[PDB]
Amino acid sequence: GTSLDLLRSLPRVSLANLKPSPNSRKRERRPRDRRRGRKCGRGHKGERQRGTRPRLGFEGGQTPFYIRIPKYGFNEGHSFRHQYQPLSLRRLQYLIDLGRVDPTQPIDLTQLVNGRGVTIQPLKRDYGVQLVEEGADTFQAKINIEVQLASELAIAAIEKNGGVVTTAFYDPRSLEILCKPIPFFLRGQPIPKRMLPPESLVPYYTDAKNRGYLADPAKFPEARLELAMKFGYVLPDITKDELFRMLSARKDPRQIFFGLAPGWVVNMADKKILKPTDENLLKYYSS
Amino acid sequence: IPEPPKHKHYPTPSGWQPPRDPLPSLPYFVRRSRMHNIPVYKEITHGNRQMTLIRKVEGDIWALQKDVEEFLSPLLGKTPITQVNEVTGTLRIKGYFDEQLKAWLLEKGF
Amino acid sequence: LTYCSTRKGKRKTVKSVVHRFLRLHSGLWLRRKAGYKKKLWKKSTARKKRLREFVFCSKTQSKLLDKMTTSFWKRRNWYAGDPYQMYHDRTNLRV
Amino acid sequence: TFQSIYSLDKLYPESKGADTAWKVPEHAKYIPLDRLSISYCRSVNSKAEVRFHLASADWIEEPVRQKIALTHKNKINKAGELVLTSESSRYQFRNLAECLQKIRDMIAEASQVPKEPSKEDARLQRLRIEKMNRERLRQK
Amino acid sequence: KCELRIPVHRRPVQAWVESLRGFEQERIGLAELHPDVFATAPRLDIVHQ
RNA sequence: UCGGAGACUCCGAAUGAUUAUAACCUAGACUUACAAGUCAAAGUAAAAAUAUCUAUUGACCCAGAUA
RNA sequence: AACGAGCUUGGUGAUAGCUGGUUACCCAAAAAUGAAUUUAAGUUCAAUUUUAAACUUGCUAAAAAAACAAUCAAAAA
Ligand SMILES: [Mg+2]
Ligand SMILES: [Mg+2]
Ligand SMILES: [Mg+2]
Ligand SMILES: [Mg+2]
Ligand SMILES: [Mg+2]
Ligand SMILES: [Mg+2]
Ligand SMILES: [Mg+2]
Ligand SMILES: [Mg+2]
Repeated sequence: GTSLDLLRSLPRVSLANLKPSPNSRKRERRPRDRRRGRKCGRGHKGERQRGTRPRLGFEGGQTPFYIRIPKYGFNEGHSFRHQYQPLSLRRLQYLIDLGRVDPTQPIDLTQLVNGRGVTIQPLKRDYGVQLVEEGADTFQAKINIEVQLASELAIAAIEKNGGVVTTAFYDPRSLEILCKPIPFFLRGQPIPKRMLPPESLVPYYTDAKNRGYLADPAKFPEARLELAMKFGYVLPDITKDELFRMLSARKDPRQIFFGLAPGWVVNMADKKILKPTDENLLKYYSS
Repeated sequence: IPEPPKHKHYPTPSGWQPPRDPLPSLPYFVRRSRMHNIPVYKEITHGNRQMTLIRKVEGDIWALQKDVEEFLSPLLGKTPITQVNEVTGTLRIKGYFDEQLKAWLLEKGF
Repeated sequence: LTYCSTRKGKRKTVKSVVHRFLRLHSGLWLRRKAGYKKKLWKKSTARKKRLREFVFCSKTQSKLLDKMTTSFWKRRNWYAGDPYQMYHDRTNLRV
Repeated sequence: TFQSIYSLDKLYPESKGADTAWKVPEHAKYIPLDRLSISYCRSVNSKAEVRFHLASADWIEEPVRQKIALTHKNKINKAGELVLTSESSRYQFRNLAECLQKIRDMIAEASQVPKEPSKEDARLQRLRIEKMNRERLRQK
Repeated sequence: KCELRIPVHRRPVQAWVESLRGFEQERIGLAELHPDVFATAPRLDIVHQ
């Protein structure tokens, strides 16, 4: 270009000609001149000038401000609280629009992370992704999304457009493998079973209205219809829809990945899957 | 980053619209980000200096400044204060005009 | 304050703060009123009402606590059902 | 299709059908959305409005339609179509839910007889005094 | 010619293919170099960095 | 240490009596290094609105108590 | 060869709110009042000061009228 044309005329670029970007660096002030020498910015003789003033929060000897306020349990149990990285429907639709999520295939935490739709940190107590009601109106997509937590209104958007929404619990060990599958296969260890939710979460994931994976299949129809009446839409017939098998697809409660059973081993180098023939191990894994 | 899939009807429900075809004939071209979005960002410094910056500008940046100055002057009632970073190829505008500029750039087809 | 710890070489959080104050992601700090559990039999009803409340911190106090706590205590926490969900952001503030 | 001990088939043997969950209930109970006309207007947030003609509201029982009209005649438009709107959220779904529910309440309150009105509030008490004062005033 | 897809608006740069085999074999072919590699904006701070 | 009076000289206090018993919640303010201490509409709730003067202080930690 | 408790090495670069010192030029702006503190040879906060940024009224003056030469302050300039 025109700017590129100027470079042609100018002398050859070399190691001598190198220059830092304007104002990128600062002058480092040293103590050798009158303004910055002598007392060297430390004032007169005293404790702060000897370099030995007290610690932070020390207010001269009176009871400090931070120690004189009652202890309260704002942050108690913080390290064991459950975190769900929320997902809104604007982000979901936006991701589907740009081809970073495949709506035709079933959706799960692995395919959200693969398309960089969501960022998950298992080490920071993340237990999955919670769907959020923001963006329901703009949502006009039919997709089978699995998310650990769901909401009433978020369910309506998925169902109204003719989609399947399910909620499943992944324990801390299961979640790490789900977000990051490949390395687990590199470790060489067999795939583990997925533990059931602890007592606190048992009511939620067994509840029909929450679309829990362990919930009774028979009660789903009624729960969907009641929600359909509430939000003023007519239930679509998924069975008639051509992709009924895909939408209806649901992984086993003890499965981390749809198509892989617990106890198998994946050999990427040889492009093979190894399954144990031992009866004892099969008993344990089948459980 | 997958190339966005072709859609029958634009804009998509989210709001995304691909670059217009044929390309604009203006001297300056504003390229899209690797995520296929218009490179217009709200920025802030010191906690109260609100600015909006166009980043992937190409060609004669000066023409873009003149066009933006005319576009934003009637709304504010004054010529906006702007900086042109020729080396970085960016245009900086005081205040937040992300929504207005995004649509304005969309019409031109950049 | 431990500015550089021997084993790791990092700054150390003061746990006297973690057990008294709550930080909202915007930068505000919450605290209780000293004495809200003390000698309630001689305090007036209006006096007791004030004590039960949660109070904010000043710019100086907020600046101090930010020096005595590490970045881990300044992150975003996505707790489901959090009763402080709405208070982590500032809205309609021009300043 | 790997099936664990906790597979939904074993847990709920009766409902082993693959399409049992994904089938649509028979129903036949209910607000006919097709009969109603729903228009969403953004007043920078949504506002829902439902306008269904009472005369053409065959789904509503005819005797109750008479009672609902007069009781809430103010909400009835000049054309005779009940007009009800709500604006309390940014999501048209939740705003629409309010519109539909008010119809159900109106039908339920009309169908049911509130035998006990019990006492009145200060506002009604003042109105009653005003009416009584007027009646005595019109001696002629 | 470029194996990858050049942006439509950009025009590929070109170079004179040469052969070291002969003293006078200065030019034997033509090449098309991807603009986003061989025509990026001139910035000497990155070279400095 | 606190407060009353005088313009430093005097008086009191770590409050008692009277109390047919005095809720919750919440705009705006006083005072003030911080901490503490003051007044209060609206809304709501008991009942058929303010306890009565004179004035009255003690943080955090940590131990006690109860359903 | 200076014992109110030997000397040598090590801990040890003991610690010192105390005394002393702290190395080129140039331009510019620039103050010992209130509170608490085993506090008054110290430190922390307020107030002041300063570098940057945001946007809009600020200083002197300020009639009448209040509360009584001040506390307050409206058009103006
Ligand atoms: Mg240095
Ligand atoms: Mg002391
Ligand atoms: Mg995260
Ligand atoms: Mg205070
Ligand atoms: Mg009131
Ligand atoms: Mg002074
Ligand atoms: Mg002392
Ligand atoms: Mg001292």
